[PDB]
Amino acid sequence: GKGIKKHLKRVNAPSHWMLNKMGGQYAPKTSSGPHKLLESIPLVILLRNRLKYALTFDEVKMILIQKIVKVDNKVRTDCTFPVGLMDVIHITKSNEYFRLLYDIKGRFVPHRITNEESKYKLCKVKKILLRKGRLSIAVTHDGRSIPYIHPDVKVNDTVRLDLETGKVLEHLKFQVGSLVMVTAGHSVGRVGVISSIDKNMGTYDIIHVKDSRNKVFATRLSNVFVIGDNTKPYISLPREKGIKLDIIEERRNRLKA
Amino acid sequence: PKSYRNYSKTARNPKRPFEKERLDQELKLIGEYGLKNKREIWRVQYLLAKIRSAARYLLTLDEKSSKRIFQGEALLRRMVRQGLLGENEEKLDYVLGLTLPKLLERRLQTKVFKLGLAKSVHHARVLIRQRHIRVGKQMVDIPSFLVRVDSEKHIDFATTSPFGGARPGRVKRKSLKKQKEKTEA
Amino acid sequence: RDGRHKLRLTGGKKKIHKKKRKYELGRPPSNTKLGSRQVHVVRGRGRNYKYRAIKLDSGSFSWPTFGISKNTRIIDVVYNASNNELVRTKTLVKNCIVVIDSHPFTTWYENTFGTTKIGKSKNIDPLLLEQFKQGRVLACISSRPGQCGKADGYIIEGDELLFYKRKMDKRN
RNA sequence: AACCUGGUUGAUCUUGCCAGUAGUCAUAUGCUUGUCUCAAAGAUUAAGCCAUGCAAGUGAAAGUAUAUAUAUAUAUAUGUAGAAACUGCGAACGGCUCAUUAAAACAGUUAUAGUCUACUUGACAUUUAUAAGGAUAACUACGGAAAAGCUGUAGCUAAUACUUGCAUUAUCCUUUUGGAUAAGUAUUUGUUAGAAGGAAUUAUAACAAAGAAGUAACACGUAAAGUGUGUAUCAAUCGAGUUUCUGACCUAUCAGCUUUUGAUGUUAGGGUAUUGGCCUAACAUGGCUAUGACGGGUAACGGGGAAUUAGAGUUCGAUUCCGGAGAGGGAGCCUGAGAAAUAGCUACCACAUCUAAGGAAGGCAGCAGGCGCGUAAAUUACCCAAUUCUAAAGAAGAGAGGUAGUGACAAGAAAUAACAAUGCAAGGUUUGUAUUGGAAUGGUGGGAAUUUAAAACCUUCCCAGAGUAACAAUUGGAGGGCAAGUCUGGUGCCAGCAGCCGCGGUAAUUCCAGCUCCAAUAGCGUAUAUUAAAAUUGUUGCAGUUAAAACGCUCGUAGUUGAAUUUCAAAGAAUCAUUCUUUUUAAAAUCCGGAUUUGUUACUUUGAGUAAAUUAGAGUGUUCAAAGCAAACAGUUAAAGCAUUGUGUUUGAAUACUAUAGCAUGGAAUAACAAAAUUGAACAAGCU
RNA sequence: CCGCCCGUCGCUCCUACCGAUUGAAAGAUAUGAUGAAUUGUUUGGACAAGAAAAAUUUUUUCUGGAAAAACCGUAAAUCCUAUCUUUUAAAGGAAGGAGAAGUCGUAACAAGGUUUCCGUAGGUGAACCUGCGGAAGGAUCAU
Ligand SMILES: [Mg+2]
Ligand SMILES: [Mg+2]
Ligand SMILES: [Mg+2]
Ligand SMILES: [Mg+2]
Ligand SMILES: [Mg+2]
Ligand SMILES: [Mg+2]
Ligand SMILES: [Mg+2]
Ligand SMILES: [Mg+2]
Ligand SMILES: [Mg+2]
Ligand SMILES: [Mg+2]
Ligand SMILES: [Mg+2]
Ligand SMILES: [Mg+2]
Ligand SMILES: [Mg+2]
Ligand SMILES: [Mg+2]
Ligand SMILES: [Mg+2]
Ligand SMILES: [Mg+2]
Ligand SMILES: [Mg+2]
Ligand SMILES: [Mg+2]
Ligand SMILES: [Mg+2]
Ligand SMILES: [Mg+2]
Ligand SMILES: [Mg+2]
Ligand SMILES: [Mg+2]
Ligand SMILES: [Mg+2]
Ligand SMILES: [Mg+2]
Ligand SMILES: [Mg+2]
Ligand SMILES: [Mg+2]
Ligand SMILES: [Mg+2]
Ligand SMILES: [Mg+2]
Ligand SMILES: [Mg+2]
Ligand SMILES: [Mg+2]
Ligand SMILES: [Mg+2]
Ligand SMILES: [Mg+2]
Ligand SMILES: [Mg+2]
Ligand SMILES: [Mg+2]
Ligand SMILES: [Mg+2]
Ligand SMILES: [Mg+2]
Ligand SMILES: [Mg+2]
Ligand SMILES: [Mg+2]
Repeated sequence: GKGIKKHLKRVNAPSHWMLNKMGGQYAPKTSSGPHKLLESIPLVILLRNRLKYALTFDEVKMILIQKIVKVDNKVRTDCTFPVGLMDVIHITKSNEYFRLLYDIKGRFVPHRITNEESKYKLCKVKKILLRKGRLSIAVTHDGRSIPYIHPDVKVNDTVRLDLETGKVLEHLKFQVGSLVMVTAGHSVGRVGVISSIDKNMGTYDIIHVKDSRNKVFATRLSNVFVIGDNTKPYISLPREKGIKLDIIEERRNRLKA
Repeated sequence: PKSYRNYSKTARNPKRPFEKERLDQELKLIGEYGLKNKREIWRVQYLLAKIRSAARYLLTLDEKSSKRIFQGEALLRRMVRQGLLGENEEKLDYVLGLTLPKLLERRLQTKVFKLGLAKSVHHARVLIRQRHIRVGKQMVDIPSFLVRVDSEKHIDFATTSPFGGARPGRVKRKSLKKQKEKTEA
Repeated sequence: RDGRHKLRLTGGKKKIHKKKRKYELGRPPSNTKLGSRQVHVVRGRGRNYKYRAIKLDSGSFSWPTFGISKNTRIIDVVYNASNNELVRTKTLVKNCIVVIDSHPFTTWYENTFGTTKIGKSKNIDPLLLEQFKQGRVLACISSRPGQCGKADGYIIEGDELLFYKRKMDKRN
């Protein structure tokens, strides 16, 4: 007939799933949801390939059936629910809290995290709609609509967003020296300060992001996620702290162990 | 669908199949290091050749080009591990200077022959195939096996051999014993 | 039917290699007329219903000067910059000039101030006034009745009105 | 491994082909084959035809059960199952094939300010009620038809089927209380007003008119008051449609095409989900083309890629992924969020099955399987265990998928002995090779351990278990090319061989044999194609007096190519004459005497952004290796760590390749082009 | 040089061409005719639910609605041409290549016994001959 595609082939699966070529013909195909399949990750993968709590899809399903895994604090029983960049996972029985982050490679790690910090999540606004009764609503990368957002919030900036209640805490403008994480090409794990934004007329607004080794790298503004003010990040970053080393340096590090 | 389990040719053929000198050389190599075909030689050439090619490529790049330093260094390290170079000759110009003897030396059978164990190369090979020999815990019954210098010292008769302490345990010796017993009784 | 099957600008035959994909839908024209109201529903793409008016009369007509609107029977079609056939057949489309039963506007005016929210000061044209005197006034249609299912329109004014009169002009 | 040998001659040097030579994820076929791993396989011919079986269903709190069964608690109460059917969701995915199709599709690159978008997520609503209206299935009874996934009648009865249909918020006065005015979500029209985006007829707000659909007459019993089902708009998402730019093979023995039949445009409409000659009407006379239009051919689906290459390249790409298309051939619809669906329907054509001859159903380019075609291709196997999908979503299904079977397609590893005595041999005492004879071991046979959904293999152990180690290696050669016989017989310009040159006319180193040798060896030949060899298509990189080849000559359009010229230079510090760095030498605008911008494009440099699989490549003893994407570490079971008795720990699955176009970007050279005098612009004053 | 060899003429084999035959065949478009099915609209109105009257029947109005029909519009298919492409037959004709020690000459290679060769025209069993103007690839680098 011809409509949408329900299946995903295991080689056509996006690399940072890190699936096998063997070990299956297909991949899980993230449900539609709050994240873009190419930059998400289904819950199945998390449960089975990352934490390794499950050996199989079946086990994951079973786990889900006990209403014990929460993603952003409300439960999910959909095995192929997409988790995505910043989202806190609360596996209830272990009393583990994860937050998904990026590695210095493209790969999702589940970070491990405290009760206290778990209660919020960072969310970058994308669009800021006006709706009926001249009320503004931000729309986050979490595919979530924040209504009655504080007026000073502008199109690219992140927002520290509470989970227990839908309301926001604080917001961090997209400034010239704002601690930033990346979430797309090459420099994906990378975490920097920002030197400069280009602001091209018709095109993508390219930005340059100085690291803490002072290695500058550029990136589209699209795929940059504000994470702090110049001093401190508002989230716990992984062990590497977004310092994508050179290849040689990495090898040296590996050797020294 | 097709499987994704990709596979690769390990050995290229000659080109000129009845060149005399080359043939003679091959034969000599076979003689010295107890090899079954020209195929083995070809395989080893291929192995060598890839490395050589890599080295050549690296040399085309300048020093302190990232690629050259990283990949080249890695190659060098690998060579060292393999027992191709060691202390004196670890500079990437040297990995070109490898020949076939250097590689054949590190075959398991050759190593076995060297380190006592068997009277010959052929003998060593048969020993290896006949499930004796071990290279650090693990038994190994392929003579090709390129021993790395890390696991050169840890080569001897396996735990479970007749002449590594685990009963005569043969069709032969056991049978003989049985016969003797019968004779006695 | 919205698709290819057409020469290539260089005038080369596009050799067709594709049936007709339903999303290239060219469902046929509702020649919507005068009469008592009668409208069908055609089911466009994602259950997006659209209202094929096939007979009409009582469209919403606006009076732009004063920026108001009223529902009136429309009594005749008199011009169609597409083609005269349509006007002959009395078919309503999105730029048909038609005649409104124009008592309502007059009534409204009377109610508000005088006799033939309020930024009044403009106070009417001569031609328009004359038209009103006979009861019946020229007015564009502005909805696409065939899609929307309403003959919504507006009263034709000043320069445009004059032009349309000229077009109409009788003469021989 | 950036490679060449034989063949024109009496000999020679060339040109030049032929021949050899190697490879092919490249088919066939011949002979041969003991292990193991891995695994392509009715593409090529006929997108030819198909018997039978199967390939999409779905119910584990949660629409509908007096079919029905059943267990508790006191004839009722709860309950627990539940065939059937209605409803819902799915069946638009997947799978197959490659016929079409050559600026089409596809790839990258935009665009959607020109749209649609079910499920999923998050926001979140507007003009009788202690609960409404019928009418329908299964079912009961009566039927019909040879037959069909045929249905007739009558009678019931549900539903989350179908259909009705019940305060508060914002604007103004008073001290949180009491009044006044309003009060429709999309959508559409007219009138205006205008936190983003480069840009708005955008969001939005108001006014005047219409206006759908909706806002629970639903179902569980849950959580620490919750959920399921449904629902208006918005956003997200899974996408889709269109769309920009750039990019393709052969053919000029295809040069003019397109336009009544929309060709090119403008206007108005119709239509669409939206843009659009997409369609209609009216009006222009355009549009494409030697930078190849338009035809023709393709034994053409495109791409990721494959083979082969030193480097260029050449060929291939039906075929693991992405995209397109198609379900015998066209065409047409219904349903639905999504189909112009084909295990949906209508029709015709072409095939074809049953029929009691009235009718009826049917579509393997799903999986097997069969006939046909053919040089050319496997089982009517077992299972949902893994991977996934669908469902009322652990619990069911799935020929999707996996597992075996056949399998010398390929690919990897690897047996067919080894060793020691004398005997014999040769060498300057040691290697080599005929008798013996104890060790070794797979194979093969049978048990287990394991493996597995269940088996089978793998590995593992234990019994069996080699001397002609009959557990028997072949294939093709021995004139040259080309490694190896002027060994023995047979044939006698016959038979034959011989890719090529040649051999054979009774000494054949070439036939037919035997023996011996050589190569590659569980493989080795033959054929056709292809790459390299081919600098024999030549960009790198050919040749043109005489070898093939300078147009008879000149002019000439496109094409290609185009003199020099415009800021040259200078000084200081480090290093082993050179390298890398700092500073200034004019003019204009900008900033509080100091400090900082200055043609366009090519080109180049950095980026950005790209699927993986393949490729290169890092790591990793799959026993090695082909692989794979895993792993390593500590322990007869605990220390050590770190956590406030409990908890293994370290990690890895890099990186580069992703055009020739597009995006941003540093640029001094080299190129273009633009700026520039029968006159061109720069200031200061004055006048408007 | 008793070398080499050229062409016709016979004979056998194979290849492709021309070929009357409106040759044939399949396929492809293009036109036209008829035109199944069918979206849409229009007409219809078997009937199923209302309203009007009498004691279940009568007459009239409003709703939804099947068949059937008409008109555009998609448009299969069939037939007729036309054109093109592709294989394919054919008496005869006329080439080519191969073969066989066949016929006739001697064209060319030597000053090849008329130097050769070019273009052109005519001739002739056949090689060829001749005319005109060229060339040396001449048998002359020379008065
Ligand atoms: Mg289709
Ligand atoms: Mg053993
Ligand atoms: Mg050849
Ligand atoms: Mg075995
Ligand atoms: Mg076929
Ligand atoms: Mg196939
Ligand atoms: Mg359930
Ligand atoms: Mg049921
Ligand atoms: Mg599909
Ligand atoms: Mg309903
Ligand atoms: Mg027209
Ligand atoms: Mg084709
Ligand atoms: Mg392909
Ligand atoms: Mg084909
Ligand atoms: Mg078929
Ligand atoms: Mg169809
Ligand atoms: Mg089928
Ligand atoms: Mg059919
Ligand atoms: Mg089949
Ligand atoms: Mg085969
Ligand atoms: Mg399963
Ligand atoms: Mg299958
Ligand atoms: Mg030789
Ligand atoms: Mg041969
Ligand atoms: Mg002889
Ligand atoms: Mg012989
Ligand atoms: Mg070639
Ligand atoms: Mg070459
Ligand atoms: Mg040449
Ligand atoms: Mg010549
Ligand atoms: Mg000339
Ligand atoms: Mg010119
Ligand atoms: Mg120049
Ligand atoms: Mg003379
Ligand atoms: Mg003569
Ligand atoms: Mg003569
Ligand atoms: Mg004469
Ligand atoms: Mg004469």
